[PDB]
Amino acid sequence: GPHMATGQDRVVALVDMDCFFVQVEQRQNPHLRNKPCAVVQYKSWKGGGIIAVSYEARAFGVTRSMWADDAKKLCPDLLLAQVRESRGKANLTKYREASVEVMEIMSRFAVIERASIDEAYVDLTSAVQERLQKLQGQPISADLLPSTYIEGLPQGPTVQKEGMRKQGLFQWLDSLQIDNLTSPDLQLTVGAVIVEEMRAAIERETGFQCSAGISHNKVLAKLACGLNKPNRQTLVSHGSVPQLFSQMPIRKIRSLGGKLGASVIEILGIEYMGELTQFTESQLQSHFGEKNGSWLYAMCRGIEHDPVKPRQLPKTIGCSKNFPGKTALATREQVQWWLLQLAQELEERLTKDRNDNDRVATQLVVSIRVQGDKRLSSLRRCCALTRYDAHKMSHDAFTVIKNCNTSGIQTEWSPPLTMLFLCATKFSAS
DNA sequence: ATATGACGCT
DNA sequence: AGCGTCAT
Ligand SMILES: Nc1ncnc2c1ncn2[C@H]1C[C@H](O)[C@@H](COP(=O)(O)NP(=O)(O)OP(=O)(O)O)O1
Ligand SMILES: [Mg+2]
Ligand SMILES: [Mg+2]
Repeated sequence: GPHMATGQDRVVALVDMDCFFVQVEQRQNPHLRNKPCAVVQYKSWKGGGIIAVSYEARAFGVTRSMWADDAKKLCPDLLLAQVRESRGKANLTKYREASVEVMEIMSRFAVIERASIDEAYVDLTSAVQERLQKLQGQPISADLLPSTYIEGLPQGPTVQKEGMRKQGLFQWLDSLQIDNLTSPDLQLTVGAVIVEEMRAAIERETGFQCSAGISHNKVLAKLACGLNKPNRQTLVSHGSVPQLFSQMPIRKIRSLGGKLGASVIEILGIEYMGELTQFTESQLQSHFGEKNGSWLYAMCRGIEHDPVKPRQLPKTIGCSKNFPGKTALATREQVQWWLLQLAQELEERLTKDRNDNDRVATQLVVSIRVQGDKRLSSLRRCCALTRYDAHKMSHDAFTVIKNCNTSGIQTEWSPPLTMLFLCATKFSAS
């Protein structure tokens, strides 16, 4: 009771760009704005693969990993932008650079952990504290929170979305104990005020809109973010968790979206996150291991301790390309030529990285997939990365994978390769 | 024929 | 080290 952990020590946010690659293309081409549109990779095979979808297009049922020709059947007006292709492969430079625009703005407010090309976690605890001392006793106006939803509100004793949003915000703000500078609810609220500012600054300075979640940990923050996308932010309080988790499918929670989550469901015979509470920590550990049981026990009560890692820059720099179906590489010449293509892009980005972030990669990981094998990687090998030179890197990469070739004929490659992947890792200061 | 990046397990 | 899991 009086010694029970409640996981309310931190204020953490997750900011995620709304249909990010689409916004990047739409900024550059005003014709795409306010229109159903998608970003497509390649063109030949069925119009190309869709990897990002505007919300206008989503209303038609257009989704990621849909072929462009199929998307057009759902949405004939659909506008497309193609990913740049360089040396026969997708070149994502424009989105990486757009990403850096956003991460630099967020970094001004607090420490961020880059979690993907289009999202970062923020530890706002310190900023909230200071903002709270600069704002002693001053009540928080709803005007400071113009795009914020309070999850679970309004409750108890209007038919418009914005009307609902405001009612809940009013109920929340009326109930706040403003004199207590250690109230977790107040802290979150102040956290939300800062995130409004962060999000205003991102949009002012990039043109890009985003959503955000504000809570006490990463998992709740990430979950919160998705509840009112696009162009809105959501506060998930500790108190909101029992009802939210009561009908929350286990798979929605970060890290439970795969086999572990399926296993939780299967072995325990449950569906929703809240149902985990009726198990002891030891029961959970016995089914899912010491680490997982401990984590599940706390998480189903809204408690999670994974820290926001102070890291704005990726730890590996990588290049990959699949070679599906008929296009699978089957000669030594093909393999070597594509290793060179991959290595050349990698060199470009490594060189850029060394100038920009004052570090040098020191290990090259080569990964291939072979025909028939469904795993992401059939095989990973590594060598030293001593010189930022594509020819050396590609030759080195061939060297450490060439014995994977089961072919009697020297000019042929079997089994055929369906993926090549070069990844520079183990960075050192420079 | 669904380009990358982080991390856990052994 | 090399593979497995989960993610955008
Ligand atoms: N499986 C994948 N494969 C290739 N590219 C991908 C990808 N998933 C995402 N991308 C690229 C394309 C995406 O634009 C970008 C961010 O991914 P999200 O945040 O998951 N989705 P978005 O920001 O588009 O929409 P919203 O957040 O509003 O739901 O990463
Ligand atoms: Mg996004
Ligand atoms: Mg994202």
